[PDB]
Amino acid sequence: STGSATTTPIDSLDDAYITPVQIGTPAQTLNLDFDTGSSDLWVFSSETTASEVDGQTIYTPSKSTTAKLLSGATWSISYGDGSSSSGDVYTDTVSVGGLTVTGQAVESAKKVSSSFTEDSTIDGLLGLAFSTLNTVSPTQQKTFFDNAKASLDSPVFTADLGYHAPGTYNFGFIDTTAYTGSITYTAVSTKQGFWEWTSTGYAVGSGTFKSTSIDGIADTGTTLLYLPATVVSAYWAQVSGAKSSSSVGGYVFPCSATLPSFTFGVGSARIVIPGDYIDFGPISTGSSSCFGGIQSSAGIGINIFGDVALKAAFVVFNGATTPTLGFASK
Repeated sequence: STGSATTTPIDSLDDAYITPVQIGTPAQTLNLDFDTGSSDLWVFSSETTASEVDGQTIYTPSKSTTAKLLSGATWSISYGDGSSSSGDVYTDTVSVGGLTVTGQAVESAKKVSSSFTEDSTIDGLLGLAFSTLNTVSPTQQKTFFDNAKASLDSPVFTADLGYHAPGTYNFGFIDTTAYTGSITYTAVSTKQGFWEWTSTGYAVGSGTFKSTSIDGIADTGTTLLYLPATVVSAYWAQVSGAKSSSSVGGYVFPCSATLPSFTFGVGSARIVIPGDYIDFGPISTGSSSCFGGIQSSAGIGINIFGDVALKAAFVVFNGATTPTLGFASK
């Protein structure tokens, strides 16, 4: 089997991407944030504290003839941005772009933190990291990909995120029309539960490539590119007036600037992030100070190849017995 679904930016800045997902019988369609940096499929629901729902579409298990309470199971998760959610668990039929999993754990939120409430466009998350990170207790549950894998034509999914435009998540096949050149594959460590790999270096604009190992994660659920302070300083030093602002919480730059590109290495291959991808607009409405899309990972404890990086590439998440990651230009 295969599946193919379009993923759409939630706003004009590509702060996140939503993909429609069918849950239950008859189908209830929710727009979920596909997140290769976590492993829980959770939704706003009829059980979510009413004051914490503000415009989201909810899953109502009592209206699904295939929903079953997973008795005794609970879940609770906290994300790198400080947000969180928790609740109980149902199993139900879940379909993405024509690909159907029966008996998928659907984690129903009883509580969500303010940032989820305040974002009316995201109805929940669909985790695509390794199932060892799933938070369901006392019986850990499998991700949608893990459950689908054996049925797929090939044990892969691909992320093709757009810049200020829709893109595609495919399951079970590689669309050879969706990228240019060849796909370069690189080793993955699953020891922390993430799609963790090592970039071979970087360049700033038309500058020379610096060969240096940068361990990090491929994370579709993080907006920006978070790299070591040395790398980030070298980038922003090429933008007149750019500076790190403690008050704002990162590098800012004059909105009048034209930003240089940023290149990262995948083996002997190179992915180029155009400068415009690195512009996240005014820090506050009407400001002439703009927020940078490349930020320091210092004090995160891990480097994160988030959407800024991933949307410059066609990315293969290869869930074969030994997982790997593939990157192509597009």
